[PDB]
Amino acid sequence: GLFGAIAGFIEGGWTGMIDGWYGYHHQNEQGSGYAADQKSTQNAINGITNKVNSVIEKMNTQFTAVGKEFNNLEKRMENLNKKVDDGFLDIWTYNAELLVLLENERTLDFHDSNVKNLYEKVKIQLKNNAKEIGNGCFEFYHKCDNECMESVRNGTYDYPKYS
Amino acid sequence: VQLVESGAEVKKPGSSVKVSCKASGGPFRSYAISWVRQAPGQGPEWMGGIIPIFGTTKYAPKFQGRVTITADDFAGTVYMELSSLRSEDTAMYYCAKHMGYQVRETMDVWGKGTTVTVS
Amino acid sequence: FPKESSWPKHSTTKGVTAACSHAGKSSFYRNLLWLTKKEDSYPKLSNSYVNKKGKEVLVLWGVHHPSSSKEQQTLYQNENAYVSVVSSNYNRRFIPEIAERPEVKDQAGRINYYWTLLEPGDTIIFEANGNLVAPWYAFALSRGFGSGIITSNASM
Amino acid sequence: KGKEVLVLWGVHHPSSSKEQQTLYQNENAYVSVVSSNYNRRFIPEIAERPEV
Ligand SMILES: *[C@@H]1O[C@H](CO)[C@@H](O[C@@H]2O[C@H](CO)[C@@H](O[C@@H]3O[C@H](CO)[C@@H](O)[C@H](O)[C@@H]3O)[C@H](O)[C@H]2NC(C)=O)[C@H](O)[C@H]1NC(C)=O
Ligand SMILES: *[C@@H]1O[C@H](CO)[C@@H](O[C@@H]2O[C@H](CO)[C@@H](O)[C@H](O)[C@H]2NC(C)=O)[C@H](O)[C@H]1NC(C)=O
Repeated sequence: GLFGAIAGFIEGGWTGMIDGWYGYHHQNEQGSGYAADQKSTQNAINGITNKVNSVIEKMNTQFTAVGKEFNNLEKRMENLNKKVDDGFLDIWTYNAELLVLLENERTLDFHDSNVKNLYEKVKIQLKNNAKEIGNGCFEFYHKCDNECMESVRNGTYDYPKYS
Repeated sequence: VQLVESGAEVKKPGSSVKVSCKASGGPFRSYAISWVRQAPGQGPEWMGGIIPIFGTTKYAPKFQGRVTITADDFAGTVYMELSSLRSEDTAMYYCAKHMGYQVRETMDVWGKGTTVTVS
Repeated sequence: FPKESSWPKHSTTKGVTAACSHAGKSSFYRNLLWLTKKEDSYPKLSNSYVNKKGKEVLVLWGVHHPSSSKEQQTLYQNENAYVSVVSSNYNRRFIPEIAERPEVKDQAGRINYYWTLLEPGDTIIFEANGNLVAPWYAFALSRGFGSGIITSNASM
Repeated sequence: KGKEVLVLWGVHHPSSSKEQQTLYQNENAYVSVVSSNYNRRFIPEIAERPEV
């Protein structure tokens, strides 16, 4: 991707995280576990449904359209009718295919951007009381219990208290 | 948004029933949808709900083997099917919004109601 | 134009052909009527109709071109004949063309078919000395968008 | 005139032979309009139509 997070420095997905698109996996003395991030997933869902609804709305319903008849001395008008029908069909086929092809790439870049933003948000919080390992992973220097974990996954991690 | 259920139905025991729910706005939604039951003279009862994109469905432990909830997405409709009707599945059925994409305890928009009688 | 009371001086049931065969005997169309001389006489024709149905009316008729002058003599008794069809926005005079043509379905003559639309409150008049196939049934139409004519071999 | 010229005319179809006699005195009449790329002959049709 353009942002280098999905299939980048984080090289795989989690099949054990079932309730969201992006999230955390933690590990301390109490135990382990996954947990989704709700704000990022909610924003992404809003954006994606908006995009799908706009795509649906820009194409209007097609009403009754049946062919005509001509005799042996009206070949020019028959050819003009065929020309018009074929041209409009070709134009709309091109439009639909191009729209889908171009929207798919932007949709795939959106999720990469969201994952990168989440990683940076956590990294600026921990700054000094944690070591960056490389796979999207942080190893604490002090002892981080469940209150510490839940404060990290909230944005209100208190840097001075843990030096 | 506005939620509109289907019409009122009367059946006899041993059969099944299928109610529907239609929401205004764009066909695709970013909130979960739940179904609530209320018998005459008692408090409401949560039956089950559905999630917008992941497609997960949740049911109450009482209504485990009978209820089936489905969606249409492109139409904007949600369907609920209840099987093996007893004489106790005679109540008012409501369709409820949820706010977010998860089936939490906060339903902020309700429909109007639909009576299903069994006899 | 009712069949039983509109044509007292012409023959109403002799106009059958073998190019229109039903159940093995000669026949003809059902919504039209092929008139023919009665005892060596084809008096001049004059008929009119006023649209009082409050809707558009579709009228259809035909003109017959025989193959020889003998055929014309035995069919209509007049050698020089004409047809005049006159409406408030339609107007035409027809004269038969008597010639011999390559046979199609055993026939060396021809018949031409015409149609017109009448507006509410309007009149239509037919006049003829021969060669006219008069209408019998007409249609009062009701318009509506969202229809069409499709060609399909699929089952119903 | 050195330009294109638009010309217009008309042909009258009476209702009876008496009207034709009192208007033009001839029973069998014709009109011929002839140009370099236009050519037509007209003959009256004498019949009775609904009044407008
Ligand atoms: C209605 O449609 C049917 C079916 O097309 C017409 O019947 C067919 O008419 C043609 C034209 O005359 C017949 O072809 C000829 O048949 C004779 C008799 O064998 C043959 O000698 C000729 O060489 C020529 O092939 C055809 O046989 C006849 N039947 C079928 C089954 O095709 C019919 O005439 C139409 N009109 C009416 C009023 O029924
Ligand atoms: C998680 O973060 C939110 C966002 O700041 C915290 O919400 C605040 O909660 C306190 C009470 O604990 C309120 O006085 C503030 O008004 C809240 N802020 C906002 C913006 O609503 C929340 O407390 C945090 N959770 C924990 C467990 O600390």
